[PDB]
Amino acid sequence: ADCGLRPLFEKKSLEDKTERELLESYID
Amino acid sequence: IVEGSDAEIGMSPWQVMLFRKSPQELLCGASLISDRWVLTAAHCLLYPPWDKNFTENDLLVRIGKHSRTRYERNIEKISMLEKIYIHPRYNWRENLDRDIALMKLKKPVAFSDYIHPVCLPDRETAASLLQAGYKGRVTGWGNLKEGQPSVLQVVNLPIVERPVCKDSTRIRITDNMFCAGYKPDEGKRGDACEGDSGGPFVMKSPFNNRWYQMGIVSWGEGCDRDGKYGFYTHVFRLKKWIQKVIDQFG
Amino acid sequence: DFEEIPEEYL
Ligand SMILES: C[C@@H](C(=O)N1CCOCC1)N1CC[C@H](NS(=O)(=O)/C=C/c2ccc(Cl)s2)C1=O
Ligand SMILES: [Ca+2]
Ligand code: NA
Repeated sequence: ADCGLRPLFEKKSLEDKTERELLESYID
Repeated sequence: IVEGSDAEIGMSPWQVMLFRKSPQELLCGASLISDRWVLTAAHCLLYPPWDKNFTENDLLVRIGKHSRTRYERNIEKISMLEKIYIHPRYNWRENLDRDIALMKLKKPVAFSDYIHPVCLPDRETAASLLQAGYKGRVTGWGNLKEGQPSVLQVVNLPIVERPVCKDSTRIRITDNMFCAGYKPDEGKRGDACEGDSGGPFVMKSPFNNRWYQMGIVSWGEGCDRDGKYGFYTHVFRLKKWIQKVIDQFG
Repeated sequence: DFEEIPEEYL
């Protein structure tokens, strides 16, 4: 239910060093 | 992981280490999907051609880890296994078709900054995210070359088109597999490797910001070889079996 | 290589 949300990232709205690369690849 | 980098603290809180009691050694990756259940590749537990047939008791799972070898006091939780379930139609005889297994833990593990479950996709998330070009993320403590890492490694790789996957190998590819990796000279490389098996291939939904486990690290003809790709168990295609086992024995 | 884990786990 609270799956896939990381306490040290998503829960405190921080981003890891390379997650932007993944999002950038989701073009459509 | 070949050509990856050091994972950040808490970057992958569903990463589970599959650890043998004796001799003490890392067996495989696995991933945490609830407080009682851990997912992994079936071949990590059962592979007769190599006399691999592990029983609950031969094993432990270490959750919340970062360092490969250290006992990370107050950080990691180590659990005993209540029961192992292997996909009834896992094809170890041929091509590791349906390379998947569930592990029920004796007790629930407590969540923390370092231990948190990953989501499993539904039909919509699969369709929407499993497309050639889209990148996913693989993590593990397996070989760095075809020694071993001090810390959890991470690599992001793009999903590859089905025909290119088929054309890279003599092995019969099924609908329960997908491959990922860069093509030769794209200017980037990277791959999973021995020891990474059973670990998760994850993608972050841009619709709800949640991480979803799309694949399980399954096999490859070498590690980070040019013109070769890693193969992953297609998690959503095997979801009816996952839900089945969980609804029956949980 | 591997650091001894508490014996309660074994
Ligand atoms: C073909 C396959 C196989 O038949 N297996 C897997 C191991 O367990 C027995 C059956 N296999 C045998 C050896 C090989 N391991 S390896 O060359 O270290 C590259 C591991 C991986 C690279 C990319 C992914 Cl994904 S994973 C591998 O994956
Ligand atoms: Ca072929
Ligand atoms: Na490659």
